[PDB]
Amino acid sequence: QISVRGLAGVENVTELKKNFNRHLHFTLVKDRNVATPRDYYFALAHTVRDHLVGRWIRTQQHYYEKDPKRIYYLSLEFYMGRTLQNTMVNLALENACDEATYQLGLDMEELEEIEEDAGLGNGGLGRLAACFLDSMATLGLAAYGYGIRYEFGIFNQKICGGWQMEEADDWLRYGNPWEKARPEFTLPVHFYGRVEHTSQGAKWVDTQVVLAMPYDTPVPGYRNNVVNTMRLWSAKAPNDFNLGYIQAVLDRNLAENISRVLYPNDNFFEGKELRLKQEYFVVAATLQDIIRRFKSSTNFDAFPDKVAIQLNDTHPSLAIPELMRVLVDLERLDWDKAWEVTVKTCAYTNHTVLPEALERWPVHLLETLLPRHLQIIYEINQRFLNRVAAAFPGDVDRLRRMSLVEEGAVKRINMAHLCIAGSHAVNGVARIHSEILKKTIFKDFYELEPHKFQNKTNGITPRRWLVLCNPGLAEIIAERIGEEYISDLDQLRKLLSYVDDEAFIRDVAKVKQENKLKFAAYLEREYKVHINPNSLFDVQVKRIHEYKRQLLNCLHVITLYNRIKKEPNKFVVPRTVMIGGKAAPGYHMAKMIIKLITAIGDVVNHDPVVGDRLRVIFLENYRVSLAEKVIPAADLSEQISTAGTEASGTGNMKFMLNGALTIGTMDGANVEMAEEAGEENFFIFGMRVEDVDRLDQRGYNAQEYYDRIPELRQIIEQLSSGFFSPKQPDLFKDIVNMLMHHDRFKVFADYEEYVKCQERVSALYKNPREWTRMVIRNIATSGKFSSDRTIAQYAREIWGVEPSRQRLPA
Amino acid sequence: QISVRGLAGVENVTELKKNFNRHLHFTLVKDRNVATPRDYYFALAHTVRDHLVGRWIRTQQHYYEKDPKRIYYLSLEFYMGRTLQNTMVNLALENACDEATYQLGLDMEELEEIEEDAGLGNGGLGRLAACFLDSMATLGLAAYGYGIRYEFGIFNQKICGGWQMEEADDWLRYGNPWEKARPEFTLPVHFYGRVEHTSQGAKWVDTQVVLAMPYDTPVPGYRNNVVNTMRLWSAKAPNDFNLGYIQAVLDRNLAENISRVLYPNDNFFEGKELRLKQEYFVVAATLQDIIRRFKSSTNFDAFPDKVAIQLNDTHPSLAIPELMRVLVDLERLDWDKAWEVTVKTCAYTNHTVLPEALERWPVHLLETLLPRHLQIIYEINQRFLNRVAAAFPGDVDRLRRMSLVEEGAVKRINMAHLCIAGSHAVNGVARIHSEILKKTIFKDFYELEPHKFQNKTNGITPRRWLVLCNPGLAEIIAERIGEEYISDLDQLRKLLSYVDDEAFIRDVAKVKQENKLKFAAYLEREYKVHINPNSLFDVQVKRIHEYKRQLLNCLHVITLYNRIKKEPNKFVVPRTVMIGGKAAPGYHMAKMIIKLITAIGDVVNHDPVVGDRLRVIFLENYRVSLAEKVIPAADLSEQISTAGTEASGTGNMKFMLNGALTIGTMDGANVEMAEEAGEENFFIFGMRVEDVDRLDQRGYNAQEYYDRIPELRQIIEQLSSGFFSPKQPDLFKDIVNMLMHHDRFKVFADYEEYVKCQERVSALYKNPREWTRMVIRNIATSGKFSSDRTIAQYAREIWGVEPSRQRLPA
Ligand SMILES: OC[C@H]1O[C@@H](c2ncc(-c3ccc4ccccc4c3)[nH]2)[C@H](O)[C@@H](O)[C@@H]1O
Ligand SMILES: OC[C@H]1O[C@@H](c2ncc(-c3ccc4ccccc4c3)[nH]2)[C@H](O)[C@@H](O)[C@@H]1O
Ligand SMILES: *Cc1c(COP(=O)(O)O)cnc(C)c1O
Ligand SMILES: *Cc1c(COP(=O)(O)O)cnc(C)c1O
Repeated sequence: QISVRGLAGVENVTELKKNFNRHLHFTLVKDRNVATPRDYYFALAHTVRDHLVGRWIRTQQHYYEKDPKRIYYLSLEFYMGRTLQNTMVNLALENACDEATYQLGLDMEELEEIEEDAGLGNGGLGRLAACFLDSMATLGLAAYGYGIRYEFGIFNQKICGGWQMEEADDWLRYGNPWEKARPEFTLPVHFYGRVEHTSQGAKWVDTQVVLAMPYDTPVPGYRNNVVNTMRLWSAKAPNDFNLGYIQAVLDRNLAENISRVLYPNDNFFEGKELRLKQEYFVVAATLQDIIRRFKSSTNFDAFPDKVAIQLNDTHPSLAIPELMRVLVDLERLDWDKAWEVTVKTCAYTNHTVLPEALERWPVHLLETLLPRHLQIIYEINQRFLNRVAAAFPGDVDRLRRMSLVEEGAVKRINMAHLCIAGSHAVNGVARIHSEILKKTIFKDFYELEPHKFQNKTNGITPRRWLVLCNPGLAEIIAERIGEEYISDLDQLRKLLSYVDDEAFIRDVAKVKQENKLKFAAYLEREYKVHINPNSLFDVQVKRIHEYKRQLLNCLHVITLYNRIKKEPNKFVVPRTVMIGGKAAPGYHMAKMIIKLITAIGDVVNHDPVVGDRLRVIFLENYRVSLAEKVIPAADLSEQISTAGTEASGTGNMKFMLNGALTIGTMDGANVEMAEEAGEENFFIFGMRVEDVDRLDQRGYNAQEYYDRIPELRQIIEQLSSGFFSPKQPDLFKDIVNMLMHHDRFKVFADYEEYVKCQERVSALYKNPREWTRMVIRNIATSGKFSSDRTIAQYAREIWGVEPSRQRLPA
Repeated sequence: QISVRGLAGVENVTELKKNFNRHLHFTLVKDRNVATPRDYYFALAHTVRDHLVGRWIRTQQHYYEKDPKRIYYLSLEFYMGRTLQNTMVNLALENACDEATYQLGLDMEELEEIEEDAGLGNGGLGRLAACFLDSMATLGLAAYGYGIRYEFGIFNQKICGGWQMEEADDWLRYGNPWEKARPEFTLPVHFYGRVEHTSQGAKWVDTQVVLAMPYDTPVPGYRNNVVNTMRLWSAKAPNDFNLGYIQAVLDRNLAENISRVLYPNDNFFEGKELRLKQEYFVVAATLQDIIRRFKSSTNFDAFPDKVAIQLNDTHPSLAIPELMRVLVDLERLDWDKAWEVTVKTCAYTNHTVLPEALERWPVHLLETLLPRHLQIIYEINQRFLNRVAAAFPGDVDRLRRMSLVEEGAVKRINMAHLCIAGSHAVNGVARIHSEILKKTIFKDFYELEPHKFQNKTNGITPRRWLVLCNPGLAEIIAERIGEEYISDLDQLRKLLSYVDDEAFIRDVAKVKQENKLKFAAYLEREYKVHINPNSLFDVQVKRIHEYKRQLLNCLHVITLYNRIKKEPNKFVVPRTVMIGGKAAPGYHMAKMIIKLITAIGDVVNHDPVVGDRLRVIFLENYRVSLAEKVIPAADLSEQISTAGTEASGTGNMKFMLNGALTIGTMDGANVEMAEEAGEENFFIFGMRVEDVDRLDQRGYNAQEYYDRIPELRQIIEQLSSGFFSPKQPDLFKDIVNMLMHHDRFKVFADYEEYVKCQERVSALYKNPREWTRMVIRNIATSGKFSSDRTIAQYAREIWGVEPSRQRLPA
């Protein structure tokens, strides 16, 4: 139907049709008379998977022969979403599969909606790892993603009586056709035990053993016939485990719980033993695999020439002392040489400066679970602090600040400090964030070793986040500038020569309108809600958090409502305000914010005086598959975190690529997006980082803003008095108390500038032609935010390997 | 190579070769350069499985159209063993697969040894269900086996220092290619809760829900293109189960433990809550499936015309009150009509008279777990006892004896009494056993309802237990009488015309010798043990139990040893005595017997004076796959249970079919085997049932036998004094104390007659021609013991359906 979806040749369609029928019969054991849509989905997935196999085997054989430097991306999270459409896109099979299923009497889009998201992450950090895997394959890098195969991913969110309820995400119930179990490559992982010191070194003995069984998932590059691997470990008890008899077998669950569930906290550290077990499990199993592959390529001097390990935050930080343990205790390298190898192999990416998100593990947990690792960490610390002392003699406070061991009531290990000491490179994820690291939390480290610190601004894959989710936009672009931009997104700059082209303006606007109609329909059918498709679609989708300031959005919505009620017969630009995101189950304030948003909806959406001028919708169960629907439909992207708190953001980039304008603070990558597009084509408001620092030095007093801004006082009085909760008038007192007396994120300080900036948005939306011209200027300068650009920078500046667009033969 | 293995046509071999390679590539994601024997096994299994699919779909569609009466065989145990060879045999693919793999450079026998046994049973009762499924398919019955898919089957037995150790049987680790998950047909099962009485009947409310997810396994008939289904249920937690957050997800294991492990007790009842949950789980899920299929065929009067439910012992006895519950509480049938339907639908097979094996559930467990069921059972009991009272007025002790409720310290429900009340037919499993039921434990029931009581003597499938395990024997038979006997085993009677044929005598003896050499080699390679292949192979393989009297065998072995030591230079017929079997993990005496057998081996096998005249081997990890190796190699089959204790036995029948002579008591089916072959062709010894009864009336005094039999006194003194345990002299005191003071099974009473009968065996073995002529007379009269004969009798006399040998079209 559309060009970018590839060719539908007769021979190819014929072959797909017969393989579909073959799988339905032999694989699924069904005939057409009793087959359901689910069976049809599975038959199509198996048919598409068959096309990955030859490329997968040949890619991995190619790495074996050529022996390139291998890149290992370690993460506790991979937020993959659905795989079927992505696979078709990357192998150029979408139009052929569409035609094949059409001829069989099936709608392929209907079949696509049956697939479960692979939800093995919380949000941005997990989704970054997934875009990175897509880019590494597209750039021909010999790359492996290593993680945990959680039985249960991020919970499914239900809203009941306006409140979040959680349900287990049993994503594997119907089977996962994309993974291949590899029980033959199962490896042992050790826990507990004790250290014995002998004549020939330390020995870690009396341990409990858990097995790590790998499942491999293919990761296709974009039309280059490269298929890399994501290897996810599953925990298994050994067969003699605990071996009355029945209890012993049932107690195998204690070992197997390690891979049962994803911790569901975004940007929040919870120091639980089970989480520490998960972190060591992935690290221990992965490093054995790395070393095996390296020996099957004595001379560990070449290890850093053949291996790069990238740590996605500190969560796999135990890779550093585990590598030292293997090299020292098992391979019998001297300490200094092992440390040299480790440092040159490891690199660390930091994704946050929020104190509560930083990993600081109690010494007593490490002492019990990983006694040899604690010893190694102590030794790392002593050697590091001897370097600090030599560089900064007499500076005793620096020694305390830089230590990997934090003193106090309970001693803890600072994992970020460990990562910096043991990595040859440390990066932040946007320019402003990387600057903050050098000026604030990692200042002392930067002074000691300035050469270690880098920036790598984040990106997103334009396969999933344009071609897959917005084929209509992708097509009208390819009509003008060809298809090369899909793997070289900087080519979107050529669209600037169309900003005055009347045909292009019309088409860009038509595609948004079509996306908005489709989304409005999806709402009605799947959630029985009726939105005005001519209204401005104002969207804030992301995890619920105080720092992301969904609360500031709420204050604006209430302001708009109150202004309408004051002057009902005055014209205002109609808005549909959509907010979605999951709250961590234990995060009380985030749960209260969800309830506030639905309560505002309950009042606003049923007030006859408002009509269809203002609607507020809470989008339930926000996840990767829902992002693919709502992002192409958005007009306005809300990116309104307190300056200094969002390390980068990536949702921001997805909206930019899909034809929404951004209202935002100068935070994370928003700064670079405004720089690329031009500040005139961005709706920037609020305190900069320097202004936040100034307020903090003076002392933030929320009462001042309440006292001076009548519209803000009205809202707080409505909240406190029970206007949005008539049957429970004190329901939102926690929210009010926080706003007035202990708001770390300064919601009131940005309120006036936010409201005024939102008026400017509404004014521009009244002029469709000029709205759309600004959109074209955003889409055209979105090229920098391709994760292909990001990964090429890691490759050249950290990993020491050259990217390639050259195709392997099929 | 051999005719009974079918044809190897070029087209067929060509197609198998290309499907093997296809599966290795696309299914396994391997190439030949890194593929291991395991991968090659899996590629062959998938190739063979593809041939089942069309036949499976067409068989089930045929039942849907024709709507025959359906037979549901409910069991907690299905001891299936390996599936690959059986499937090839039944589809006539063995020679073609042999040729195909030969041409690919592989040995198919090597590939066969990689497959795990499906060990979902303890021994005879579970293996009976498996032979029955094979016969039902071969006879064209519309039959379904329903059970539990245990994650862990019967434990793997290791012998360490002469003692049994248990290891979990993680049979699913590498995947099971023979099953198909059917998550779409998942059904809810209820537990706990309470009963509410309303205007319109009882309601069972406030229950906990566990889901039952079915996995289907095909069951091919022998060369008739029929493929029936074995449906096994797996327990799953609902997604809102227990829904801090992490604990709630981890606690899902509480629900899922129901299907985790097989209780490993043979002929012993253990009244544990988890076992009761397993029994209700299989019953509740199965009956919903039965009723669904019946409605998709209001009028439950036709239910018994369209459904037969066979209860494999009392373990699925809750089917009776569950069916009443559904009919009364849910379908709103009046009690009397529901009871009529239930009785006509259900039939019960009893497999034991041992008191400790009989299920008697505490009322307090049922009251908590299954409150509505207890109420229904009370009501069944009251109505039944009103019938007894009308039939036998004033006989108050009969009312107490017949009650389903047993009074005492703790009240219990007698499940056998429940089954008799609620079944239109009750059978034992061999003629002597069925007679004992009517004379002893079920006498009162037989007096009330004589028409209910039947016999169905057990059998074994001659596909697995001749053609598969002993192709050499199968071939030399088919040369003389053709191939029809494989599905009509009574045709073996034609072999009586060859008992004087010198060529046949030679061939029968050659095949045994070849089987013995092969087994002797298997021992050496897999267990480094060196046995004399010219010796008499004297074999007792079966679960370890006091009633089976492995101890009596031990006394004979020690007698033979002592007699050799007394007269070293006298000639005796060389013997290899092999004993194998698993002990239940909590059965202390059975564990002590294993240790005794290995301790006797330690002394005997290293005494230079004995040489290779006597060897004693304990065969580790006895299971279906090992039975298939050792049974064709045996000369003498030991079937020596105390008369009245082995309900039937089935190992006995396997040995008879495979050319061993039997030494045995007149117990279970041994009686009928002697009757078929002629008493002159059987080595019968010992007390009959009547003699055991006489001794019990007088009082069994073991001391009498000790006092009168010097050879027996010598053995006991050796045991007591530490002759077989020099470093722990009192090691076997428990065994001695039991033998002397509390032997329920009268080991000493049968000792003299056993030893004398064993002398007659040795005398006949010295004459190879006459040995072999007696063997031919056994093989020739083994026809009655085909499970095809058994199932035809159930079909005609219990289920009301006619068997068929007519082939469905392929
Ligand atoms: O670089 C990708 C994204 O990483 C997010 C991110 N940083 C830290 C986390 C995090 C995620 C999961 C945890 C789990 C346990 C403990 C701490 C944890 C921290 N997540 C940032 O908020 C985005 O601005 C950024 O765009
Ligand atoms: O009919 C097949 C075989 O059934 C065996 C058998 N009877 C009862 C059992 C049993 C098996 C498993 C349990 C588990 C729990 C409670 C009781 C349990 C009872 N097993 C008999 O011993 C054989 O003589 C007979 O050949
Ligand atoms: C991109 C994405 C995120 C990150 O969004 P931010 O606005 O950068 O926090 C979170 N969740 C999902 C499902 C995403 O696709
Ligand atoms: C046949 C069989 C049994 C039953 O043997 P008996 O001698 O009748 O107790 C037990 N276990 C296995 C593995 C079998 O094949």
